[PDB]
Amino acid sequence: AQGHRLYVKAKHLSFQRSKHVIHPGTSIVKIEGCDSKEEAQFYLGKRVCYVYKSSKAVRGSKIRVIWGTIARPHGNSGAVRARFVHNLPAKTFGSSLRVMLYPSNI
Amino acid sequence: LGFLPRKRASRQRGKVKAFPKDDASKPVHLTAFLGYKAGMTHIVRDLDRPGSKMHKREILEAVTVIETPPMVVVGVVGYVETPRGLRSLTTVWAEHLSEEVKRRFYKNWFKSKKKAFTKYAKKYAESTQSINRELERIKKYCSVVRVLAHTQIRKTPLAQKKAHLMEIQVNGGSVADKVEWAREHFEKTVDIKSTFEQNEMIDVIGVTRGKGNAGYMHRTQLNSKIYRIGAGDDAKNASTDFDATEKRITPMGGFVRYGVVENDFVMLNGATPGPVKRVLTLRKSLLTHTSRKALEPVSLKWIDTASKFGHGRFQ
Amino acid sequence: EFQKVVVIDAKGHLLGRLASVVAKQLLGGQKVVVVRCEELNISGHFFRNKLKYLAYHFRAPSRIFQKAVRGMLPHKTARGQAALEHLQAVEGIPPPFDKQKRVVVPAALRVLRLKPGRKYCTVGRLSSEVGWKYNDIVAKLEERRKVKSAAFYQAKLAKQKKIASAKEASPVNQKLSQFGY
RNA sequence: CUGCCGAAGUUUCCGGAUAGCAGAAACUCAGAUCAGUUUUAUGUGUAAAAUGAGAGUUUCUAGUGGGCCAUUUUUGGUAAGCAGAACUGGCGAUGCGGGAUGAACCGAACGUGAGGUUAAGGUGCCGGAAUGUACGCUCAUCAGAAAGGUGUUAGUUCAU
RNA sequence: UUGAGAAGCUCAGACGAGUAGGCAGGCGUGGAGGUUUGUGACGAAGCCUUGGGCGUGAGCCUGGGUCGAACAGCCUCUAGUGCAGAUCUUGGUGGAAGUAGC
RNA sequence: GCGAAACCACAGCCUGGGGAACGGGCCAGGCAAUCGUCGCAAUGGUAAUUCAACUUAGUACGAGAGGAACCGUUGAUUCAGAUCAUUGGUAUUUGCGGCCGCGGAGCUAUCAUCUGCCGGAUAACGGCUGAACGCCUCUAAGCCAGAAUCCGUGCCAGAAAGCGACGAUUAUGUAUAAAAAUAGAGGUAGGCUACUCUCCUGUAUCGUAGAAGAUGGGCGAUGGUUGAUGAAACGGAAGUGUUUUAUUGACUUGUCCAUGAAAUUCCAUGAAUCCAUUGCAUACGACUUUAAUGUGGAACGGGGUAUUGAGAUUAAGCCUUUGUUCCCAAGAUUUG
Repeated sequence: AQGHRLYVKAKHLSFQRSKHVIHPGTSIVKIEGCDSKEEAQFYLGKRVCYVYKSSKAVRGSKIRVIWGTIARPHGNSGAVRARFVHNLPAKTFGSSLRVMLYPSNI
Repeated sequence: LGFLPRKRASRQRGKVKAFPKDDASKPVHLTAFLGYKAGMTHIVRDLDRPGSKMHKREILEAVTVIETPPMVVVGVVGYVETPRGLRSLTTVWAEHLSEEVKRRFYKNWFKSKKKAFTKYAKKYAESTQSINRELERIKKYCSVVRVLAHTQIRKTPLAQKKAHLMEIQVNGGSVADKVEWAREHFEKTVDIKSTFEQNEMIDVIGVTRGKGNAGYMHRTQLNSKIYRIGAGDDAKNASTDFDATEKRITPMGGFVRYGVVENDFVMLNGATPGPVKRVLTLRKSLLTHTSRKALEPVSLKWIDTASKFGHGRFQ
Repeated sequence: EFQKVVVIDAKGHLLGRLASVVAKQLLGGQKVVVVRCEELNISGHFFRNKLKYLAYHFRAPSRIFQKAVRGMLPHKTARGQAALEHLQAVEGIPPPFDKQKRVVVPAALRVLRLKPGRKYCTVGRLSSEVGWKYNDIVAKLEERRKVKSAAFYQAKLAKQKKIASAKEASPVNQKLSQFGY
């Protein structure tokens, strides 16, 4: 099934935190192919989303999506800080986040 | 701490935790045997040990007699060694299955429908290609070969109708040579006389007899040399050539808790774990010792067939 | 690039450095399988690591490598417990993974990390005298698999040579070579 | 129940009266006085420029009216440590970041929140952040985070 | 421009640890004079409830279920007025325990 | 069947450090829990142990005498494993003969008869060779020898939350395979000896073109892509997948055309158990065979057998039964 995938895969690492205090308002996302702070500038502003399924059939479907937005880079390894409409659950650490290409600035 | 904790043996029939190392150059031959201990009797044998204090003298010592009827090879088991241990690749049984083995395979011999391995026997008769492919794979891939045989429980005077079947590893020759030997010996009776020459020291494994409310613990005695391996058919099995006097090895009035032994029996000096009418496993020692006692031949002079029950006085 | 299943060859790799990259990857929700863990290398000569084990009880380097990671992950945390099962350490290359690509970690390679003339120890050699008693059979499988793999490589190489000759013979190739393809 | 102010934790004489701190009132002034201030200069004190702040009284009334630690200062010590007085702060009435954890250490002193950036400390993993760059040194067969050494590393100096 | 509860409305700036202690504004209970031409068998008071709200908070208003005869908001008056402790008083009830055991 | 009181913040794995106890809470830690049948071993306990003498040799040494390493023997042990054959007793055959005189079976034993570990790694220790120190130099390279130690090895148990064989059976391209040096490898080619070429990564390679990929018209391959089944070999390890295909079904954007696909007219998408039997067991389960129509078993009748001293009890944990009958082609339960 070659095709689709107008987005770029990304992994949700953890929250913005000190050694012991965690602020779950913003989360660290490591986008594939992003390995420097200067490179992450391209992904600043994109719309990231978390896609998961559930048993309940809502509106005839089975998919619930929590949208978000990339805000700033995080370190020198291409990580980014993304704020979502609903803060991500703490169980989704090490999952997949889909960074679609809009709002495009290119 | 060597025997601690003291717990009852989990298996009624002794299982050898180890087998002697196999040699490719040596011919393919068995390494273990199963027998039922009938009892212990006192016999007089000349001690032909050079350098001993009683050299060329006759000594009265205890001899343990265990019935060793020929064992029919039910099937073969192919175990392939793996980094995690010895893995049993597959096992192949003969088309014809003994009733005692089938009775042993089921906890309810009378209530069972005797359907055990019925499809496998039917499949083997219908098509032997799978068996040949399985045998070829074992001979080409498996590294350890074990032959499954059942003892002659019906022949022995035992109330149990279930054969004490066990698997014995095959030592000697190549995998294909062992497979060919197993195929030739498949569904064939193998006697202990061919396996053991009664002129070497072996090890006996058996479960001890409990003593009420200490006992019922599996043991493996070593440095045991067979004194005489006689045949039940031959009337001179219990009689030496020194003075003839053919007689049966059974004591007068019947053996204690054993009765009368009619099949092949092996008598060895010393005592073994377990009471009379107990299944014991005899296997060749993994480590070879060149001691004078283990190398000197054993020649019985007088065998006492007196009544073990009570106070017997006539042999 | 990351995959659902990743096979990492442990030959010529430092234990600690290999443990670090897999520890981060395991927390990243990725399944990692490690093969040939017996060929891992630790800086320091053989006697020092032998003394280290004597002070220290699992004899399998696959368990030892797992044990090193186990204390290198939040084992108490249920997330760390879940991530532990996603890591599969096995000695040699089993058939379920022999026919698959085996990538390596640059940050753990000895040639890229160890100064020339520095003594090092091999876990499989180290484990041989501490309880492991399967070196011969493990080795015996290694040559058997590599001989079959080498024959496979020769067939693949011959196929590659034939298609390469066919590719060059194709006039389409140099029609639009301006793209660098 | 919430809001504001909030010490003292001890001098001094002598159980106390004082004081001091905090208030509460009444006054007179910012063109007037001040300051755990700093200079200038006269002989460390004193007196007269900057830097700041409005400064001074009278009355009457709660609480305290211990210490611990640390810094220092000394004297002796005394096996040796140490002890003895002081000296000045901090905690004590004070949470948070860091120091694995830990009341005395490093930061910073607190309404509820959003963003931003930092201090101390950190960026292999647990652990948020470069398995950064440059340069060396460390081989330990207990590293690491008085001396000896057929112990090295760099060597220096002197002999040939 | 309507923004006179002048006890109002409006504008600006800084500030916010806290024991002993000092000051201030409030919330709540029983009853008392005034009041709401107040509520109540078409359901008072009470009670439970993962119903909805309000207040920083003490507290408050309301929906549903039970319930069945009284009750409340406001301004003042007044006091036997607010509990987690007191080896607290009284009543109730568990684990211990189907235990010690008989 | 009748039934307390005391006590009670709440709990209860430790390891350490945590400065003031800290362990009872804090941080690092470990810990933290279908029915079968036959086998494998992760893991631990651990085993043989402590000493000798004779032989050796009655000699190397030693004037000789006394007394050599090693060899086997004789052992003394200790411990463990057994068994009651041998030996003694004990002894519910408490059986016997006259309360005694004893006692079979079975048990028991430094009361008995007995059986009873393996090579390495090396320690101490001494080396050989070999640099620094053209040599030398247990050593810095290497090669060693050598311990009742250690590890192996063997025994014991078995992950109750290990494994194998085996019988019966109510998401978004989810894309990719050499080995091996790396301080030289690989390929390429010639006859291991002379060659050459590539590496210096994967941003590589394969695949990715159509109303999710339409309708047909072709052209062009006349190939390719695959689906469907028909199995052949390979693949023990965990082979369960790699090809080989045989034919058929389609598809083909390989080169092209003609229509077509939308106002959602800006993002949100049957065996076995219990059971009976069973003593081979025995804190209690467990264990143990038998038992569901036949050597069926279980009982007696006994016999045999010894006991006691010929007789009686006569297998009870002495033997056996062409003897007898009883019961039953079970009673339920568990379980897909």
